[PDB]
Amino acid sequence: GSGLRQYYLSKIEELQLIVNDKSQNLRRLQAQRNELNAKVRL
Amino acid sequence: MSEKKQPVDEDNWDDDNVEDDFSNQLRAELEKHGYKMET
Amino acid sequence: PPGGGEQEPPPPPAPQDVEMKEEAATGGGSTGEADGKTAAAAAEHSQRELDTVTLEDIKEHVKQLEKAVSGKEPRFVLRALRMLPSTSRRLNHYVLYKAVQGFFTSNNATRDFLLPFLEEPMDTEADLQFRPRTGKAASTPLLPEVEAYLQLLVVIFMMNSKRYKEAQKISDDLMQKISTQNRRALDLVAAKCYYYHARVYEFLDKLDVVRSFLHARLRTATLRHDADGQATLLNLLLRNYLHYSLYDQAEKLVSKSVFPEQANNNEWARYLYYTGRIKAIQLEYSEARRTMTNALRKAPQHTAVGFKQTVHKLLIVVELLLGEIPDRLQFRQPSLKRSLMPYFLLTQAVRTGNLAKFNQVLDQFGEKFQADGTYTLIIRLRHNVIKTGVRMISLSYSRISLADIAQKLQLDSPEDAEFIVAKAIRDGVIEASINHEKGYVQSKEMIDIYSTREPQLAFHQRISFCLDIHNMSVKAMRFP
Amino acid sequence: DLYSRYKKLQQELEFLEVQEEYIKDEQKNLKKEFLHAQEEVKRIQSIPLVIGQFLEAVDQNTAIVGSTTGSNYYVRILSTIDRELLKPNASVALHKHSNALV
Amino acid sequence: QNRVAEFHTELERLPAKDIQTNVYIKHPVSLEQYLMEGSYNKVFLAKGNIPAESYTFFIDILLDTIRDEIAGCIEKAYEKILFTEATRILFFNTPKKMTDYAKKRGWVLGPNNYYSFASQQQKPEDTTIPSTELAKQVIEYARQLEMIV
Amino acid sequence: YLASLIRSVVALHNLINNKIANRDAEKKEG
Amino acid sequence: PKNPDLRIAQLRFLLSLPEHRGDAAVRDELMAAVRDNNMAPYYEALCKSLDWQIDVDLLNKMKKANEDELKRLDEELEDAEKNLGESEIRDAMMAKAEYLCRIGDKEGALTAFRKTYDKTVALGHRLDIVFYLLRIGLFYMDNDLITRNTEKAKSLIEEGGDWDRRNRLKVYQGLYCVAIRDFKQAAELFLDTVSTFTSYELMDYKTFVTYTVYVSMIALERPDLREKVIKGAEILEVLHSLPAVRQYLFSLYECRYSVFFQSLAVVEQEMKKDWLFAPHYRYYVREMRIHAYSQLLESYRSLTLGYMAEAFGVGVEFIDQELSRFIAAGRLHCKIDKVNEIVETNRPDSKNWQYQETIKKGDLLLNRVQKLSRVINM
Amino acid sequence: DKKFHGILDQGEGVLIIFDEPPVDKTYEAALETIQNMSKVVDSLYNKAKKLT
Repeated sequence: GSGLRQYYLSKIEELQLIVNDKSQNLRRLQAQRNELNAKVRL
Repeated sequence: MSEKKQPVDEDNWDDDNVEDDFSNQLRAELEKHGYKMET
Repeated sequence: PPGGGEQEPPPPPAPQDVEMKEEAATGGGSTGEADGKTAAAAAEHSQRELDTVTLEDIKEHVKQLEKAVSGKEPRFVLRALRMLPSTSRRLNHYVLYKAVQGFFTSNNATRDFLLPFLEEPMDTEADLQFRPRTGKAASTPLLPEVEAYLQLLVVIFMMNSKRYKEAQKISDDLMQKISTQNRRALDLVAAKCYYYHARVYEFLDKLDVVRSFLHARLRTATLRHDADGQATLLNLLLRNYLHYSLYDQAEKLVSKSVFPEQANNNEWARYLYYTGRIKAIQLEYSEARRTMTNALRKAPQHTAVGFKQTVHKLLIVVELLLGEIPDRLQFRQPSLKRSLMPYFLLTQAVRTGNLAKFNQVLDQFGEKFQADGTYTLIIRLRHNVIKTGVRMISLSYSRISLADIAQKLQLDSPEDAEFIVAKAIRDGVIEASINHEKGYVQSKEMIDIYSTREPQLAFHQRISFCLDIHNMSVKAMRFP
Repeated sequence: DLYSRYKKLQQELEFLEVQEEYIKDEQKNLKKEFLHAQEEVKRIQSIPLVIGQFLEAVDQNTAIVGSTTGSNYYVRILSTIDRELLKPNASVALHKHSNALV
Repeated sequence: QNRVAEFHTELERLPAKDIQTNVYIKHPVSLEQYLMEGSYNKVFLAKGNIPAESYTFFIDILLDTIRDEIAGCIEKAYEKILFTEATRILFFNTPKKMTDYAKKRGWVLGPNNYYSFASQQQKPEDTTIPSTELAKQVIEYARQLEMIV
Repeated sequence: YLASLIRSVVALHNLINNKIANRDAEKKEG
Repeated sequence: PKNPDLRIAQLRFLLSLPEHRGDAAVRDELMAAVRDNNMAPYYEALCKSLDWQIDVDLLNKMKKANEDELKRLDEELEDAEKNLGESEIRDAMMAKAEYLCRIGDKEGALTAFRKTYDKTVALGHRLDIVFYLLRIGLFYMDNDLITRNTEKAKSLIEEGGDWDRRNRLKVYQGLYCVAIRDFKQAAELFLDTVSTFTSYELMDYKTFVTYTVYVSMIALERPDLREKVIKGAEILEVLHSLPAVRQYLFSLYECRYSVFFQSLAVVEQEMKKDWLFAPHYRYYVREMRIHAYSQLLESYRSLTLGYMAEAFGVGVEFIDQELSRFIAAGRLHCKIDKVNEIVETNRPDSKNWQYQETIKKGDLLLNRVQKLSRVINM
Repeated sequence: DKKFHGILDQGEGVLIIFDEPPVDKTYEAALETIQNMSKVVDSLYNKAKKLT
């Protein structure tokens, strides 16, 4: 736990945080791209 | 915020002028010609 | 009896309704964004966090006897919340205990029962994952109690409640913290509890236990979590280090932890003032008078917060000592009218040559001056007395003589002329050259700020600034 | 799970980043494709259209025009026209077959 | 010893014990107030007041601490106060102090005075040195402005 | 410099514009 | 009546403040005391004056008799409601509030002036009522509440003239303007002295021209102020009447550097004996000195104060310390010299200045977007 | 009276003429744009104040 588990339990910390944020960013970019797709399609 | 550590509750340059930096504004200064009818 | 009797049907129900529902929505949306909203680092219940900043300080202080807020604590703390049925049951209790407040008598909780009220969150399959929910549930024990402003025999119970909450720090640092980002909320809670617990150690002796504990709670910052906890705990660290008369300040300068980043125009603004007086205590030399003006102009949006009067008072004190001679009537607030009179006389005798008038005012109002914590003003203000005069005439005459400039500033002797002609060069208070073949301090002037690359110097940073603004927009737009 | 948590988050990092570069690609390409889109609409005119007059617009991208053929019509408009060119019945062109404000 | 920042973090621990009492500090504190405006040799007009000892070890360091700065001030743009002004008014009743200013510094006293020099460069302003890096700044400008953010 | 100055503010408008519509449509959605 | 009602408020506003100088102020203030039936203002001067011949009994019967002459109809009239018609008749306070101000105090005047202001919905009555509120705003020198009804006139009352604000648009330079404001209503607001004299209280033909001549020379230095002060015809006649006004102007324009202090000293003698005490002068006397220092210092970069010892005045040391007062105060942009006795000058370049201002505005707006940046987005 | 581009020297008895550079136009037109940008930032200001 403290010596053996905590190194991986505390290291999945940022592995989870990064995917936590880049999904927000990713969907932002998705919304913009769909805007372009609708516009140039019309 | 949430401190309220105060007492109970221009006049800086223009009064910094008009009282001290200005001299003939609070008091008179025009007597020099009475000191000038001989110079 | 006929007068005071008819005047308490309306008072209770107001907090009974809005004081009821406010933190109900707070814990509601905040809980939904604790389970959901993996990016809950910026909750809109953080603006509700600010709404709680000014919320209980004016909304409710006592538990509102006549059964208005007294029953809130026994209701709001009885939160088991096992699963959807045992949580819709509590959803029923939100309205069910309302008959207890209205018809019946509430559970009296005069800052003695909240400690035993800390078992209701443990009853019926307690919830510990909601350390935000139970965290605000740890602020609420103070919220009527501390905000009542007692500091009378329940300071210690304050301390015990905050020991349970520090045990909630223990729960975050030890119990089921799978990158939940709650310290940055627990750092705001640590802020709130340690404002009035700061006062707690103002109503009592020193805080060295909170000094080491502050170096530990600050120690965990910068390693796993760092946002506003290092900022606020650093400021609490600085305030009473400054409040105590000791070395206390070069330890702050060597405290190379100065960059907890943007503090939302509230913490950072005062932060420049906490550091500002620090740089002031070492004979500030125009390097931190600019950050004094900066701090005063960053977050003035309040209305005489109480230390804002002290930044507004102490700000141009150092500038008077340095080069400037403006008064301080510009913001003649009603909040400033009584905090201006001693300082009002203070800055006059500096530029005026009546140093005896200056000593008259200093002996006159030194008590207020000593209450302001500016003892060392006189030890270096006689410095900028003659330096202020010599700056004035030095600005006036271009090819001025030093053999003439003295005799006008009540110097009275040629030897006394050149006691100010020994450091003005190294200081830069005036740009001229002194000579013995010609004892005339003639100045000079230059141009090519437009013909040397001054503007493109001044422009680059602000170009980056505007592109910063664009980046902020593009990053903070497409939420929907 | 816990070691596979730490491996699977890693796998969730780069495979997520390639999408980040990907939307950049798509957006930059779409900037070109849209400009190719505006030009290809230009074939509609080809000159011999008709000389009519704009009269009024009901709503977004649809208006009314009274042609010089004596009659009056209800028509749509192109998204390319700038909406500052309106007011006091401007001289306009229209399609022969379609009779649309081009 | 030119410890002013260290100085003013010392007189703030016993708020009123070193202002109106404790002459062993009152002489150092009024001393520093002399070190405020120009009262560095005026201190030496105020040397004869010590409460206990000679205070020689810091009336001497108060000699030197004014010596590096009188040496710097004379090294400044100036027109040579004679041997009598740089050697008699100050200190040093004609010791090898003339070796001090004549050796530690310039102002070579042969013909009845100290003697200056230019103490200035030739104004070497290229102004096209930034012609590369500034172009780099612009390239960054259109860089970030052109990047799909 | 001036161009960047106005460009920043123009970019700043859309922050208010979308931060209004997001939460105002959210609170009315719930 | 209320039209000559000006002078009482002015001489009472002039009397007690000059303590050493009140002998004539009482010599005619007695004429304003019992004569004209004057009742209201002096009783409030009971503790404001030191001596007062008995006017309690001699005058209280006089306010009581006429008060009985007005209150009997002003409160019960029922004059034209005996046969038929509308439910009222406009004869009560439009004809009986004027005494409610002249002898009725500001309270009985105000309540009837507003009551008729709302009674008659016509701008015709809203003319005389509101302007009585303004002239009484000068009467009891209550120059804060009557700052309200003026702009309140500007919103709806004012629409371009209409015999109601055009003929009296000179209700707006002397009636309600700077008593103590001293801001940009001096050079601009006090220029269009259009009428020979507008009637209610503003005396162009006698002394409003003294206002607009004491205030004309503040606007500009030489972008042709001489056309409206020198080429002006109606001002040419008034200057033809007053030599002190005429010489003081013709001094200024005609390089009369040595007599600037003479005529200037004259008009400052005028400011000595005035109603405007607190605004004795913020920028009059030696803002006309420095005003002579703009043109005097102009074009004379290699000027010597020895030439100042006779050309503009005398007292080389006084001019010395004066220029020390002005250059050191950010005014009178130039560099004056020690023993060389040289008055040097140097203004900025066409780019140093604008750089100096743009650096200001950029910092201001940048600070603004700082705050507004974090107002939103947490 | 702006009839002449010169300068007089009392200590010299000398008149000296120069040329008139009108190169203040860009800096002139720059500031008023700031004058608008202030009020438009006000327009966003009461916007965010009226609603976050």
